[PDB]
Amino acid sequence: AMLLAPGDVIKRSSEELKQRQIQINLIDWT
Amino acid sequence: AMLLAPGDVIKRSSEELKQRQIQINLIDWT
Amino acid sequence: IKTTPYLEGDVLSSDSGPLLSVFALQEIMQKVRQVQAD
Amino acid sequence: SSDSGPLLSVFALQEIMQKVRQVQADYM
Amino acid sequence: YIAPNPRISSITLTQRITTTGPFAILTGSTPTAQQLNDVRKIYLALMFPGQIILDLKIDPGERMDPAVRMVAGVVGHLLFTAGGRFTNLTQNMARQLDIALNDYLLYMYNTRVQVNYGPTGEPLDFQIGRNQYDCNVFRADFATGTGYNGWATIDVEYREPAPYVHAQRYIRYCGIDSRGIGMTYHCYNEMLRMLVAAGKDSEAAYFRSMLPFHMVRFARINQIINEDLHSVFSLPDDMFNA
Amino acid sequence: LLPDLIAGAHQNADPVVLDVSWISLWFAFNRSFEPTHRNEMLEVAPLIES
Amino acid sequence: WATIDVEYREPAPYVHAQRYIRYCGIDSRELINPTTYGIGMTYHCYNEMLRMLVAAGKDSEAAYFRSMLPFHMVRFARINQIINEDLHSVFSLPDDMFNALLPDLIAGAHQNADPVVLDVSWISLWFAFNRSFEPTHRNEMLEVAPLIES
Amino acid sequence: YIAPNPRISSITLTQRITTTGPFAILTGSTPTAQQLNDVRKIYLALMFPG
Amino acid sequence: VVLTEEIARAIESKYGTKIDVYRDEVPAQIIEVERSLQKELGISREGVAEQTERLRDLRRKEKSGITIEGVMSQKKLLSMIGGVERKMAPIGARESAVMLVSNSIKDVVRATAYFTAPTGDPHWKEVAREASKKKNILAYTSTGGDVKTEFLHLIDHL
Amino acid sequence: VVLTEEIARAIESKYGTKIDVYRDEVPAQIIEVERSLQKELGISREGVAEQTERLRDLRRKEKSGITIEGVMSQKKLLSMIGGVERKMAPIGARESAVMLVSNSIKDVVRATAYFTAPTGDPHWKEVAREASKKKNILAYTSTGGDVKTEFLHLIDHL
Repeated sequence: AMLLAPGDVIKRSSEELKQRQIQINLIDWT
Repeated sequence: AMLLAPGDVIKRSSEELKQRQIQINLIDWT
Repeated sequence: IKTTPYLEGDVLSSDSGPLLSVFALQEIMQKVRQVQAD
Repeated sequence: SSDSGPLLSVFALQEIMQKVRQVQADYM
Repeated sequence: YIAPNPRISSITLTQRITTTGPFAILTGSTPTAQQLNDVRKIYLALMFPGQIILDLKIDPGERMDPAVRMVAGVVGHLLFTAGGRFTNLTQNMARQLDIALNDYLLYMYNTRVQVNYGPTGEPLDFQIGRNQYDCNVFRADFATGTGYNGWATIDVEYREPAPYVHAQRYIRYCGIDSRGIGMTYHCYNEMLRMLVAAGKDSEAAYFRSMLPFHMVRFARINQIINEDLHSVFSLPDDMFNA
Repeated sequence: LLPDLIAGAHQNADPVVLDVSWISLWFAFNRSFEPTHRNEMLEVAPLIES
Repeated sequence: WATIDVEYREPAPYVHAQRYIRYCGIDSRELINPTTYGIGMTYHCYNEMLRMLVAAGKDSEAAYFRSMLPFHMVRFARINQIINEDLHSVFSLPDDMFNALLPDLIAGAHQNADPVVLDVSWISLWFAFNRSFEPTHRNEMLEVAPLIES
Repeated sequence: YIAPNPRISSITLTQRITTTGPFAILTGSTPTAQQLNDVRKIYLALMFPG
Repeated sequence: VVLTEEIARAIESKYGTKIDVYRDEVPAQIIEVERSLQKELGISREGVAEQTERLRDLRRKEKSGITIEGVMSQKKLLSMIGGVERKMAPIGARESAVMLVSNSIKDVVRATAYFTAPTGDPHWKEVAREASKKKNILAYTSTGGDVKTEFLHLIDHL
Repeated sequence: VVLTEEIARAIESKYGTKIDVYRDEVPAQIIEVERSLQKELGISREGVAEQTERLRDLRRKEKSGITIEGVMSQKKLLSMIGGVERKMAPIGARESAVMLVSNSIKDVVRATAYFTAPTGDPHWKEVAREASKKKNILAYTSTGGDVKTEFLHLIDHL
């Protein structure tokens, strides 16, 4: 399964996701 | 079972009664 | 009495929407249109 | 302390009714 | 459309998703307009048993976690009725629900138990549990309806001559009447027997607690058919039986 | 009663459960009941149920 | 070692391939989840491997293997699942030739269609055990195939 | 193609003091395309054992 | 640090105390094992021999001109280490059943679930709409408060 | 005092001698046990390490500048403690089959026995008459001399 989450919470919790070794695709809106 | 005893001997042996953990009701007659 | 909330795209809402009879009419009519639709 | 039949019956019935009211908390 | 317990959707998600599992993953989800429309479609199908039949919306573009189909197969057995004197499902839909429940009963993620399969590859053709208890009954059969709410329970009866002389029947769901607290029925009791034999005590307690909501909802639906819908346009009794 | 509990689905009058705490078990062991005297209504009951 | 890998369950739809395959004694029907499976059970040959190594007194490799086990189990579990589910096709090699493969090799002279050999390096085996395949989603041309072979 | 959890990977840091172990040859290198082709066709043989 | 990896592995197998091995760095404190605790831990005679050669090398070092003390009991060793392990700890195949979480719009065709919360994203309205357009989708929502804990708990459970 | 609770509980098992354990209070006298009495009693090999490490801690304390002496034989230890126990001492459910002994006037309806003796109570005549009016009662009397020992004997035996 795949999940869609907002970019702000991805940016805030990206350390946990990279600690868990999950794949992330992101677009930063500047 | 229960027992009735005179107040003077209860007052004299109340230390043994509390050492043996018995219940007492007493009326001091002044 | 209000219905329990159901999410609308990104924000929760609790609207009852169209009446059940109207919904049944439209569903049956659309289904029979699909049946004839060729 | 001490205990007795009538008071204990009232007791246990009170908690049974409390539990049944907790059951009917789902009963709208 | 009302939840069994109001306002439970707005409490925090960590409270609602208590543990891990298919049912735990499924709980915490919220529906949208598509599922609302499909739910009212289901309810209309329940309100009209003799004219509305249901089947799945299957497309090649589907992709989702198997747990949702799994739970649907688990719960459609209690929700729908088949066999007896009236049916609400197609053979294909009953077959799909049955194979989904087969998948659930073979799904094991906490504890590994013994399994004893049968001669064929049919769904539910096996014996489970420390005591050998047969799950092959819930395989769909329209002759009696073993796997649904028509299993060994009366559903239609007659009380007094109706004002409309072609609609004498009274249609009662789960054998109860409006004119009930804590009462159960055969299909639900045997579903709980299956679940306690499977040792899935989480959803055993879940369904055991969820009984009254099911019973009151089905009583309300029963009332709607037996009271409001009595008109000249109701289906004749012989055609309903045939 | 016991086969019904191990079967998991009751057909007749079910038993009743109640809630207790952790320290209640140690207190239950360290206290003990002792009957003082028999019930006042013990002797006359058969008339009531008859 | 000390296990059976061939079973004839039922009259399967493809009558020319009515056979079932299971590696390491893992049944295909019991679908699993990678987060909770592969821990707490071991199979036969691995059991003799670990007992032999701990008898020999080597311990770093023993700890490494007993820790790495769930990766092995999830890999061959998915392998059993995909070899029993997805690859079932009319082009699958039939039961007669499958039975005759091993006696043909032990006889040393082929008379019908022989197998094919490929060459690999030493480090490839370690990389093979350190990696594992994982199916994302089923093939696009999967369901329509019977029309093509018909 | 998925990689295992790296909690086991501390064994190569233990190998610094325990240098005598021939296991894993202190692997810290990315394999080459021919090695990937080799392991791919190994796993193809695993797919088709016969 | 301790004199030998043999003692290190013995105490690791008995509890899991990760005590380092001496490699001639600094004038630090050195802990060694004598007959009673050797008999307790059950080392082969080779390791006890090795510890003996190491101790005699240290005595030679101190005569040629670093502090060494030995522990007598298991209770004293436990109090000296200051740590007891919790056992258990199995490592699984992967951390979560969800391999990927994203925010792009191209992957809405392949996406399977989405969680919503008030966010400052220019395309959140869009992507939420085209994700909700699916007939069978797994949607979750926030209920205020700390949404990070909710998201982490949800992504652990899923 | 002795250096450990282990030895105290061991000699509690052997005879039942309640002996305290030193906790750094005063420069007191300390007993210690060597190989002979250790082999006699059969303490586990773990406790020898604790006792010897306590002895070498006292050695360090002495070198830092309290009295310690050892017992060699069982007979010497028996003379050392100066007491031998009486083995088993079972305890019943309660001290006496009589739970309550009172004097109040309202309890004569529920009372079941009474002892009499010449007493200076204003209501002794009344309570004695009321207790004697019952159809089946247990009455005891004094015969002069010591009343306290008789009453104590009666209350233990009844």
